[PDB]
Amino acid sequence: MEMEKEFEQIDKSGSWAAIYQDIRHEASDFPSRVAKLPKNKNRNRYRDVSPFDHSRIKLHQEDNDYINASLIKMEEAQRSYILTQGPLPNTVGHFWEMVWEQKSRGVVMLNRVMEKGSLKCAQYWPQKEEKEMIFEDTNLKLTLISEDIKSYYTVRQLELENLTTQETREILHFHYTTWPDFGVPESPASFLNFLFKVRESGSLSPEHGPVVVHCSAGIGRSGTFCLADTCLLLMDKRKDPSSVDIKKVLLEMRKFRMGLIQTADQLRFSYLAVIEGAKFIMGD
Ligand SMILES: c1csc(-c2ncc[nH]2)c1
Repeated sequence: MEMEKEFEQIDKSGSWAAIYQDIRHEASDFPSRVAKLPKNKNRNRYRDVSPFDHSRIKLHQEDNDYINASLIKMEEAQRSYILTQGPLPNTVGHFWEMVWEQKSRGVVMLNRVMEKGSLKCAQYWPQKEEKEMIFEDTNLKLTLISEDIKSYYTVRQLELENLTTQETREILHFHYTTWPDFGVPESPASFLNFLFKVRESGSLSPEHGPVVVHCSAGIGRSGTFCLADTCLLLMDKRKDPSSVDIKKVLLEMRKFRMGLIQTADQLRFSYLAVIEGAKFIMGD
């Protein structure tokens, strides 16, 4: 079925939970043996969220190459994404090592450091220009260059230096600051505006490594971001845009990381975002 009328048909029939459970039942199951080794227990935030072995990102290190991060490679859309958990106190150096080694331009952060009165990820970037961060375990230096605070999101320019080689690179940090502590946003308009700002920066383009996107676990909000981006790109590429099937795209993405889209409310929000976004693209 088309999307917008399938949407109304699920609303009127109140069957979002059943649609979402079908997706959960059909989703791929692949091994995640490296994630479960005892030496990696303090590298995982949640015991039930792990990268599959076949798609995990490997650190270029001979001691321990593990990070909780996955490469989502979308063949028809010609887009790739790295989805990862919010960094832990003992993985901030690994996080920036990955950014460096994978040649990423942008980092997309969809959570606040504290939500619901608990810490959801480490403070992994510097908050003042004159107070830079040094990660001694991976030999990197990170400096805040500029910060632009808007009503729904903040953009930061960061400099990452590999202290071994003295090479430097500019990284863009796109921080969506207004996702509510409970539920999903009432309108997708600010989330779509944010997605378009990431696109306009070059951070999603083929001349760079894959964008790094995270929330707390790296499957829920993060899944919503890449699902909406990929669906909109396919609708631009194909002769028949109504042939884009959001459930099939989601199942394709779940071949690369488990658990993408965590609730039926997040599924409904993803439909809403793609529907509204397809009108603004045109050509409107
Ligand atoms: C959650 C999982 S591991 C962890 C941690 N590591 C160090 C401090 N807190 C928090």
